[PDB]
Amino acid sequence: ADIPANVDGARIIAADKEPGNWMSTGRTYDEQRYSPLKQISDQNVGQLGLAWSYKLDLDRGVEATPIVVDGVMYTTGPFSVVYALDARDGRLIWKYDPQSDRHRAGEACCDAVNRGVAVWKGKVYVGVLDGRLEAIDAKTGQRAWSVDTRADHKRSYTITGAPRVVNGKVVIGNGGAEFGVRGYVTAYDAETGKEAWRFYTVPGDPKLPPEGKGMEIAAKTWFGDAYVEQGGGGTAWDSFAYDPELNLLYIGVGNGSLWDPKWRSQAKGDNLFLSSIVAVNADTGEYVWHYQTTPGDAWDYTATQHMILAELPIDGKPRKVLMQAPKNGFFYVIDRATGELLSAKGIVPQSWTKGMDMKTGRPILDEENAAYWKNGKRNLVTPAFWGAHDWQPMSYNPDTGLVYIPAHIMSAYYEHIPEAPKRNPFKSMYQLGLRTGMMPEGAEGLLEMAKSWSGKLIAWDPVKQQAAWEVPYVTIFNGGTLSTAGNLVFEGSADGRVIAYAADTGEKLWEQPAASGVMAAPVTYSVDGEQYVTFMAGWGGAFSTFAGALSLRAGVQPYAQVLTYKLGGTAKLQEPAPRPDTPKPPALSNDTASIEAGAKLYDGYCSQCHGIHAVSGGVLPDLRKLTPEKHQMFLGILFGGRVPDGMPSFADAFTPEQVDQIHQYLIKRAHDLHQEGDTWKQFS
Ligand code: HEC
Ligand SMILES: O=C(O)c1cc(C(=O)O)c2c(n1)C(=O)C(=O)c1cc(C(=O)O)[nH]c1-2
Ligand SMILES: [Ca+2]
Repeated sequence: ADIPANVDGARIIAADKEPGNWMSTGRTYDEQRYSPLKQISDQNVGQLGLAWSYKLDLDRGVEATPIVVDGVMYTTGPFSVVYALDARDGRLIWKYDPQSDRHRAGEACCDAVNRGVAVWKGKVYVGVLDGRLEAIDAKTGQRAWSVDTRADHKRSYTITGAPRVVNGKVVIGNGGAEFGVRGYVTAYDAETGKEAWRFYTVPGDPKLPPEGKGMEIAAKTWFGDAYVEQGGGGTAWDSFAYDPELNLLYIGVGNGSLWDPKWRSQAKGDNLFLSSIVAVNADTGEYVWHYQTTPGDAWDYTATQHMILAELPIDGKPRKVLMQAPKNGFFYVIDRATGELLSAKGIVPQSWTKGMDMKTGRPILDEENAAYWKNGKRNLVTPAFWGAHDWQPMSYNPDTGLVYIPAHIMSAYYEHIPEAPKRNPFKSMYQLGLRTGMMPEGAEGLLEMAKSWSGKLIAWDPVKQQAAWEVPYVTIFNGGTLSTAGNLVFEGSADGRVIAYAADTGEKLWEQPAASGVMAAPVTYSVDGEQYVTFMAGWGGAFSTFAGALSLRAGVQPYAQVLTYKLGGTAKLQEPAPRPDTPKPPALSNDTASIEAGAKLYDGYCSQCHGIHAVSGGVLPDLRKLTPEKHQMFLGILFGGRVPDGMPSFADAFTPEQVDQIHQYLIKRAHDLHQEGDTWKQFS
């Protein structure tokens, strides 16, 4: 047998000769996520059945796109643990736990997720939460090399996305724009992990001369130097695409840090390359072209979203394009060689813009509704921080010419803080520089707000700039898609199931429960001529952690496991045990001032993980259902006693009295829970 995971440039480029394999996160460099396999089709997909499953170690967000090469599957679970499984029956071959430094677990904004690995010449590459990029021997399961990609240990840098390997170089970015960091993309040698090059996405100290054409161009679009301490943002924490013929690596750049443009860049400048699509030479990393989807990004509008390279008929002529549906709500068709904007259309309502100006390729700002930094109001904006589309991958099907997008219809308030926020030294707290996500505390209000949020699979036609068909979901954060030559599109839903639709009409043809929400993109491969289809299930991520209450509309519990199906499968689906009863809360406090003080601390230090207003999404602990014993050791826990479980220490940020204030607030919220509880039952 050949070396396991023996993938190289030519093998990926020639992926169609091996449709039974999935050797790059998006199967191919164009990341179309379209499988030529058709044993399973719109004619028999109804016979599909679970073949095997594997239980992952932690029940938190599962966002991994499995990689399959010659009988072996390489996937991941929470905290970047890498698994190698026999693709035929799910037998565990080896398990590599990089042991992501839990002391830095709170540096992750959106749950301890990982979107998968990459392979190359017998090695598996994984981006570890704590910021390390590591190579793993495909055969032994032992570490080959490891490098700390963090350019500054004082900044909250993390890695959640899947790396891509180009010309023997492992490409990876990082996350952290919610805490305040300067974004960048690094390329390391696949063999030694020796840094090949590094492309920063936003300028640094404006005093120093710009380094590289990219920065000479970007530096002009920023004013003042307050963004240097803030970080600037522009992290490339997710998607990447690559065109061999043009030798261009396509980088998806994220949002600005801080979010507020007035505090970040004197409310002036486009702030390149924030919320932009950037192309650079795969071998040198030098700038070639770019397209900014959201100039002066002020609403957390990243452009790290999935980019698909394809060829389409535009104006009667074949055009090699790049397609993307970033957070701002536009679907872009761009010439992947020159950066020319070929077309742009909203796939969802957008309150921030009055539409695109095709003469310049720049969107017109709707100040009255979105310029919260200039107007005086708290604007309800849509899309909001989770966009019209987030990380969940989309896919392209050449037999229909449609792009299947897991879209969102959500909104939130964006309010400007009058005084210039001052950077905080604590590394585990959001630092957005503005007020957002405000919502009712009462259950009635939350439910009402949740009804304004919804999701939907959009089968978009990039040429017509129109939706061919659409399928609605009760909430957001539904799974990524997968297209196949069998007139099928697969997708997992937030509400708990795995589905198969007819690619051309959207008719639901197959469906099974998944035991938990399915956010990861589905994958398909073959072994001994038999086609398999696998989903990575596990509710979690940013949605169900931060907006705990709203996400309850999904009615699913966390339960991370690999689920793979095949024609005839009869294996049984394992399900999570019932949620335990909630112990009764301790006596409520008469110190409202203390309660109030605690509420403000909680909002700034605990919401991203335990839920806004203490209402958890059920993935991470709900602080209103603490047992009497946990209440007894509340100080010890807050001060590091639970670090091994990802519960950061707050010993460096709070005084004991402050900890007690939060405690009193949580106990008060626990009593509110009691008053309600039925109102909560009607979320699902
Ligand atoms: C994400 C980085 C977190 C932030 C921010 C806060 N907490 Fe947390 N907390 C987190 C995890 C992953 C866990 C436990 C996971 C497991 O399975 O063990 C916890 C746990 C707690 C607990 C104990 C709950 C229980 O055992 O029932 C408490 C009391 C707690 N956390 C409090 C707390 C407070 C007050 C926070 C804001 C200052 C806070 N947490 C933030 C993850 C994260
Ligand atoms: O600003 C950043 O650096 C950054 C990083 C990440 C991450 O690494 O997961 C997310 C986001 N932003 C983000 O804006 C977002 O909506 C998001 C959702 C998720 C998820 O896993 O569901 N991650 C992230
Ligand atoms: Ca962000």
